[PDB]
Amino acid sequence: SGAIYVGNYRVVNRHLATHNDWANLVWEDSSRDLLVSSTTAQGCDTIARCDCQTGVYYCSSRRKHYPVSFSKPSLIFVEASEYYPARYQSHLMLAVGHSEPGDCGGILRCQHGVVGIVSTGGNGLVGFADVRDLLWLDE
Ligand SMILES: COc1ccc(Cl)cc1CC(=O)N1CCC[C@H](C(N)=O)C1
Ligand SMILES: [Zn+2]
Repeated sequence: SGAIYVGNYRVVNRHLATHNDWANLVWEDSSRDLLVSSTTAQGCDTIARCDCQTGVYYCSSRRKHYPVSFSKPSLIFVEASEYYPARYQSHLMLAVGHSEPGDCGGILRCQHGVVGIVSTGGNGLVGFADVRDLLWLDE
């Protein structure tokens, strides 16, 4: 579990969304695993606008923060599950590090702010869904 709160928006994993997230829907995308909904209060998370390839992420299964090197956003094959069948997920970044299914929602950060959230993992690797291209979140 985990979400990003910026201004009047809430950013969550599409497969972990609630009934209140769908009733106050702004934008959704299956191939990215993302969902955005509206909120009454004003959030204070700073979203980064950069080309960084190193940062720090939170891992709830270990209760630790870990520094990692990661790849550029691209299409990567994701195996079948109970939420989505076998497909290619777009805007995905990979890193070497520990990960478990309950860790989806953990925030990735750099010196400029928020980069993305935990989405995929396994075999000793970890995947992050990028949010730096969505300029409408700041306006
Ligand atoms: C961080 O999640 C994991 C970590 C380790 C392992 Cl063995 C497995 C997982 C779970 C995982 O990758 N998915 C199941 C939920 C939907 C995800 C998606 N974005 O399509 C894919
Ligand atoms: Zn940066």
